[PDB]
Amino acid sequence: SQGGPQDHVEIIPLGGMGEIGKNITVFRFRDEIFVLDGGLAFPEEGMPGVDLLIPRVDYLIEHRHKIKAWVLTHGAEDHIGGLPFLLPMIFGKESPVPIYGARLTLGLLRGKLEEFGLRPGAFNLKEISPDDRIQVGRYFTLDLFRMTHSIPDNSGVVIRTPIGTIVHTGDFKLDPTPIDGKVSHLAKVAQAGAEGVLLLIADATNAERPGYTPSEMEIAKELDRVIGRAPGRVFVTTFASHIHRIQSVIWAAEKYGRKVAMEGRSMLKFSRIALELGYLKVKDRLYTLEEVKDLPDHQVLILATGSQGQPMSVLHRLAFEGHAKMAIKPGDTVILSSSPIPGNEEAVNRVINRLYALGAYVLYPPTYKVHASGHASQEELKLILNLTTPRFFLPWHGEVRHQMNFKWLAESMSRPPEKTLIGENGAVYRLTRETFEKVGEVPHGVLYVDGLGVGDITEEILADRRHMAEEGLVVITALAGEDPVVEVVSRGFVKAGERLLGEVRRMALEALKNGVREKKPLERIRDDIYYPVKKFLKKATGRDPMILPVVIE
Amino acid sequence: SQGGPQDHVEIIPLGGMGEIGKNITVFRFRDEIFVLDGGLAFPEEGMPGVDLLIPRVDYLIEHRHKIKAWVLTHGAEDHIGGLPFLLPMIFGKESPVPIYGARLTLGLLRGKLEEFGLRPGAFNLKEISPDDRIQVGRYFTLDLFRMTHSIPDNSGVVIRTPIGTIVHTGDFKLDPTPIDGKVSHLAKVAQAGAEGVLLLIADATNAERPGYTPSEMEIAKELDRVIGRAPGRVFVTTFASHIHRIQSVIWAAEKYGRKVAMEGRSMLKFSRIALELGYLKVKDRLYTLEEVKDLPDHQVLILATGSQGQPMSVLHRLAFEGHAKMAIKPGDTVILSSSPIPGNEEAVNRVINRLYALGAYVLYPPTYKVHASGHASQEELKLILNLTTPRFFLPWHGEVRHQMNFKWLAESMSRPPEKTLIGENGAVYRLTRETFEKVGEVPHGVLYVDGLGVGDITEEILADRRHMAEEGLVVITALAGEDPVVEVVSRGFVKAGERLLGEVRRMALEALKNGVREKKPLERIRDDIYYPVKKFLKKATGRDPMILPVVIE
RNA sequence: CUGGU
RNA sequence: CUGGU
Ligand SMILES: [Zn+2]
Ligand SMILES: [Zn+2]
Repeated sequence: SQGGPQDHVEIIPLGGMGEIGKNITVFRFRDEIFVLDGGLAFPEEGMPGVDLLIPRVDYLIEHRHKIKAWVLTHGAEDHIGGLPFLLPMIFGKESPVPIYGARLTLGLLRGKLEEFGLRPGAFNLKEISPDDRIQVGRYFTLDLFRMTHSIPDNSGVVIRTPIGTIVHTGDFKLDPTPIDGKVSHLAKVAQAGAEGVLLLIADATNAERPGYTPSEMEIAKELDRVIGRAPGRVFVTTFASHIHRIQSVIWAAEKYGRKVAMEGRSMLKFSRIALELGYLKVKDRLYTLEEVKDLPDHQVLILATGSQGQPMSVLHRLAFEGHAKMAIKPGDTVILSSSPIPGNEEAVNRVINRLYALGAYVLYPPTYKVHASGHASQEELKLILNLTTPRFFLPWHGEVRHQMNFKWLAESMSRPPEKTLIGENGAVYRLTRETFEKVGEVPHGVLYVDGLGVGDITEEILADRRHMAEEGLVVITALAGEDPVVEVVSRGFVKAGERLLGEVRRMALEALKNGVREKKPLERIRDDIYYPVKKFLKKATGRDPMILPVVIE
Repeated sequence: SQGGPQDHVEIIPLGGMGEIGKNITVFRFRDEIFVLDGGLAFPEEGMPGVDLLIPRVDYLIEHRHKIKAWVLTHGAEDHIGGLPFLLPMIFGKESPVPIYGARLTLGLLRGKLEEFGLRPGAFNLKEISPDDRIQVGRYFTLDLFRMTHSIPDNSGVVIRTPIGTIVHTGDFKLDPTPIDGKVSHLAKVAQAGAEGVLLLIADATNAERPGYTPSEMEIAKELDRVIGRAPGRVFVTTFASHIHRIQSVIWAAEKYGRKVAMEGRSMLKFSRIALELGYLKVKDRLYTLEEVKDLPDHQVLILATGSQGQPMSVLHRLAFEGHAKMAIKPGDTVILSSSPIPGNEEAVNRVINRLYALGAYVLYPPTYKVHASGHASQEELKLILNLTTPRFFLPWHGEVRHQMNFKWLAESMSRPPEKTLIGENGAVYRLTRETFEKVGEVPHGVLYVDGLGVGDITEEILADRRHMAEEGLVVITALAGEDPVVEVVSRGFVKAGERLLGEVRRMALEALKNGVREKKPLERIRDDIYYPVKKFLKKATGRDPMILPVVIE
């Protein structure tokens, strides 16, 4: 370690900037690298078929030997979910590199790795306290600090480098009454700010939300209020990783003499591990859907998936498609212990409307305080800003709107930062004792994943999938022979253009006759058919349908 | 007119039930019919290409001679927009049937009819007061009453029939301080309730919202607050039909010495008519975008479209695509004087993020009280329920969720209705002095409209457009000749299935060879190729792509 | 409770 | 801040 003008820390976010999911940040000093989380993202913007989204680790594959350790802040999908895809890409089916995480974080990763044909023993999973102090290589001293969020065992991290202090808040809220009674530890954060914070990296999710984010204890009381009032069966949907919320529901069920049943693999995965490691206390046991069937209504509570109106989720199956023993009977109580994520609003709305139609009482925010964001609002963020007083600021875990507002929030403070930068995935930020700026970019992006594997859906597949939905398809079949025949057919094409299909046959027949006379190859006849039919349809319908000219000898 | 068991009123909603748009209700007694509004609906659920949605008037086409009059409550698109398509379908390019509406309502319809190749003189447009009393045939006495909403000249209607009173609230809110100072007239409503209300049909939009909906005067003050604070140019987007909101913006511009410019044809249409009929007061004049260009920033205010993040709107062009003289310059103020409609949330979010990135200050609710719903909340609805005390209730202008809540709201009242029914488009409700029930259904649905005309996009076009986006396309070309050749190509198909394309060629070649040997017609060879390739791909990829087997001799 | 280079 | 008959 040393200092001066040549010494600097390089921060490279490969995901989680200008967005909410697939968090992965790269920290570099000299010839050493440390990675902060290996996240996953979810779709629904205009992407069909795609199940998951994983960041492009091209920088990590290239520098695979400089990686000294992988540090994980929490066990939620947008922080660990990407790893059983990123790990074999960077190291292969085994690695001695240390993977640091808390009991629940590594407990969840063990299950994730094991289900993908891997062995947890093949990778170096090193358990640490959420408040642990760890050394990474020769240049990084990582001081982890407990922070209240949606999942237990969630941490922030004070990154001590040879040029200055970097405070990373992680995903947080300043919940005074958490469900497990394990409060946010601000000592290290307050000690770091007193030493002096060179750079603060903070959760920007709710930088536009005024006030304070409600406690999980407040939500637990309102869930106990609504469950106790319910007449028959109770159906509760939440995000799968929300162990604390799952606890609040079980507490209520147990308080009213109800037996908890679980449906939906995502939520069954998180709970199995959580219960095993003492993160979920259940006075009785989690019953099967088969066992609960015979029980009377007022003694039944089913915890399930589908809080975002997902097509194959349990709540969707209950509303639309159908389920084995789970049918929405008139009089049922359905609590959506979540909020619609921007883009999944209509999917939640459709399911809610379908549920209501079946005789069920559908409970949800803002009408009933059944959900709180796991992220800090303005008052909690201002507290952190004042506790740290950083020289430089880098808002994270939010979109451009959320980042700009945290920038303004930091500028309205007594001692604002010297400069604030809006973080982008793939950017390379150079950090010295007195400077903080973008210096370049590294290969970045996303990889589309489905049940058939990683990269089974590409950018092209999706790009032309848009073309087909937006404008339609025109398939022209041309026979490059002695007797030429052109047959043109369509699917999802406007009736105005459908009327013009007869002219398309004649349009291509002309181009086919010229292709044979000149004895042009089939690859040149295609382009003699494509382009004129493209300009004809745009000038007659305004549309740009996907024109597929098939040329056979 | 008469009474007893055989006398009854038939209510047939052709649109506006179980939804928010395309309002059209049919009222029948004996051999006479009266229509309440001729609405239009907007898409964005999973419908590409589609511009507008118009109800299926198959009942009105069949009974075109029983129609005594067409009554219009307001000039908003979801109440009048459908008419320059429904009118030629029911009557033809001319009709002597009376079309009743207020000055603004008919003023807007005149413009709408005229732009579609019609003449306003060809139809019988009869101007009435928003508080007028009108006779329709021999059985209907229609008592219109002014109600505060988003557009001026908006009415409710007390429908007096030979069997009882039907109170229709229309689209409303109980705004104490409207922008034009033309308050809601509750006298007729209170008089009807004292006589006794047989059926109430009421606006259910905000039946889940507690309290009272804020006044347009409250929004005007907050818009004046934000415009006065703005440093440079001001960009304001609202819904086009919101004349009162457009007035509140002009008032603020004029208060700070700014000149108003207008871009976006939808908003240019409503304002031209409104200004002409004295519904919009502008101290100076609405300037062109060309004239305002040279003016300094703090003296520029541009009123535009794109409050729902619409692809070809002015605000979208400013953010994404591009505009002639309108570029988002860093320092600009952008006020989204609206709310995201469920389903258009991500479109608004994308535009907001794109705007922020360009250096603009983006203002919107809930952070700034720049928008109020034009619909009554719980307190206003309870007031109406108590003012009317109906024997029977029919919630309207809302989805199943909104309808169920109004049903509960009406059941928590001191004197609840005898029965409440959840209104569905195409249903036929029989109403007698002591009964109210569903008796049958009539041909109903929607028609997809675009710039190329009505029905240019069908249900099939959209249905197979989904197939193409969801799973992809497999085009198999088979040559039913002496020398058979099978060429299989794909677009938007999964790489797992793309790998299996070679086997598809062999799969169809087998079926082609059997088709020739048996001398089967080309229409039977297609099905010999289609079905086996369909079952093969589902058992190897799980996907159901659109298989297009093209057979040529 | 929506648009139309 | 999301799923997996
Ligand atoms: Zn997170
Ligand atoms: Zn309306």
